[PDB]
Amino acid sequence: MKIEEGKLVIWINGDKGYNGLAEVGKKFEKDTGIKVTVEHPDKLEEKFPQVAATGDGPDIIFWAHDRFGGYAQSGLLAEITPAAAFQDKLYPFTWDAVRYNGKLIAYPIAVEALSLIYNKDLLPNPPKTWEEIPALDKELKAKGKSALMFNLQEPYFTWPLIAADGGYAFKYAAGKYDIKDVGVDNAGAKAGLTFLVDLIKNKHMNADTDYSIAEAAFNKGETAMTINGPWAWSNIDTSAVNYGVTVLPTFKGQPSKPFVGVLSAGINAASPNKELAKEFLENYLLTDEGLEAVNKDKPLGAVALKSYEEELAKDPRIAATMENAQKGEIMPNIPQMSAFWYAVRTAVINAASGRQTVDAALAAAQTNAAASNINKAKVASVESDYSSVKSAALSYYSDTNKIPVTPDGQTGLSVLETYMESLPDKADIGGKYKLIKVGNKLVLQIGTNDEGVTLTEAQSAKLLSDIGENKIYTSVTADNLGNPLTSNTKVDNKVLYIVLIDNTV
Ligand SMILES: OC[C@H]1O[C@H](O[C@H]2[C@H](O)[C@@H](O)[C@@H](O[C@H]3[C@H](O)[C@@H](O)[C@@H](O[C@H]4[C@H](O)[C@@H](O)[C@@H](O)O[C@@H]4CO)O[C@@H]3CO)O[C@@H]2CO)[C@H](O)[C@@H](O)[C@@H]1O
Repeated sequence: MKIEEGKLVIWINGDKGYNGLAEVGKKFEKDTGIKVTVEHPDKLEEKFPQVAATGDGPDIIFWAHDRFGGYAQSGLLAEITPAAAFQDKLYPFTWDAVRYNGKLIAYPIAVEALSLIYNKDLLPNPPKTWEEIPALDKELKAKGKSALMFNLQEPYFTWPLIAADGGYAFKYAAGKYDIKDVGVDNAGAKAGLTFLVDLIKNKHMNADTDYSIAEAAFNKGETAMTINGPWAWSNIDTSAVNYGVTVLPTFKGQPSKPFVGVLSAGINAASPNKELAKEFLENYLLTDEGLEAVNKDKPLGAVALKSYEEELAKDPRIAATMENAQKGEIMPNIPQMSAFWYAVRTAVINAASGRQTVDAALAAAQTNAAASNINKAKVASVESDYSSVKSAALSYYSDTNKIPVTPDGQTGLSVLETYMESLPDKADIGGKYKLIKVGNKLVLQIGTNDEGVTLTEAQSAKLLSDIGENKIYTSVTADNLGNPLTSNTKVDNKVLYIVLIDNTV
């Protein structure tokens, strides 16, 4: 005989101190008999909302606090309600990061802020300004080195520059974020992104530079500077680089403003062991010993627990972290933050690769950042249309034994006129409706080559949840369905296909 439900499963990102965390888990097991399994899946922050209640979902999820309001709004998180004496153990600033609509929705663990990390031998006096970096690169490259490499792919890393001269996410005033006032396309954001795009165009960094490339370059002494958070310090310690951690460079005289993240731990609403999860987080992790185990594996940054932060505060890398944090902004935790990040990610990549101007990239990002809720309405509409057409097609085929197809040389859904209350023309996600045969399937084509659908990451996820798998495709042959839509995929002005009838014998 054996038991089940005698284990806590924890998810935490791959760049954090998960082995240190597993040590805390071992102590918890020793006291309670409850096994603790730490995992670090890829894309855990995207995975969690689509498997939270399945039993493949974790009991505890770790991420920066910016992700948790969306989780909370979807009802995925247990409310956390620590006693007053426990709340007193942690900085009030950090509790603010995990408060959403008046309720605490996670435990705060540590304050993270990006810093400028520099090779003290190569560069004793790091630049105080972004503007002097092109020339510094020139000089260093005369010596077989580069000035600066950092992850250009994630907007977390480029945002400090974009925000420096005035860029912002959602307008904030008196405790509230205005989800229809977005600042990614103002003069400041433009100037910031233009500067980065020019750094690339003037050969001061490659547009494909990512995390592992930047890390490798700095830790092997090939570049004089990188931009990274506290988790990164471990690997540089083991390297031969003598490094400093310092203020980010200014842009147009203004400090760089990184988005400040609080590593946080949420408890799954569906967990059968919510109180044991609270015990683990409050009385095992959030102790000097618990945080030290994690911190010695990968540094946490400035921790939320006062007693242990007071020990860490003497470290100049921690003072630098707090300096950059105070010059930046705390991330909003609101549900719309995901939309913002996805929008800005695409804008920087498209601007950097020359696909769009800075203006068009940011113009589109501004719209996208503010579109999460309307995008839900657009998906709901297409689902309505699809349902109607599917029902009508099946009723038609039931009556006639014939498959309803849009005739040659025409378009639209006129063949189903008789079977529908109203004739759909174009989808709310864009694209004209058409009925086509693909092999022995009836397929609803939405859009044409020149004029297709547009879907965000979130819309595609929603579309798939509701319509199901093996229905939605981004390509067809003339005999088969091709590339299926995945919860991942972005779609940008492309044709979409949804199966209406699987088989005509
Ligand atoms: O399809 C594109 C990519 O989509 C997925 O990444 C998304 C995330 O799901 C979003 O949540 C968001 O990510 C933010 C993140 O929420 C925010 O905390 C911050 O992340 C920091 C983190 O705080 C820090 O501790 C450390 O881990 O580094 C992170 C940054 O690397 O900033 C992120 C934004 O850069 O937006 C991204 C899309 O950019 C998916 O994970 C990707 O694999 C996928 O390519």
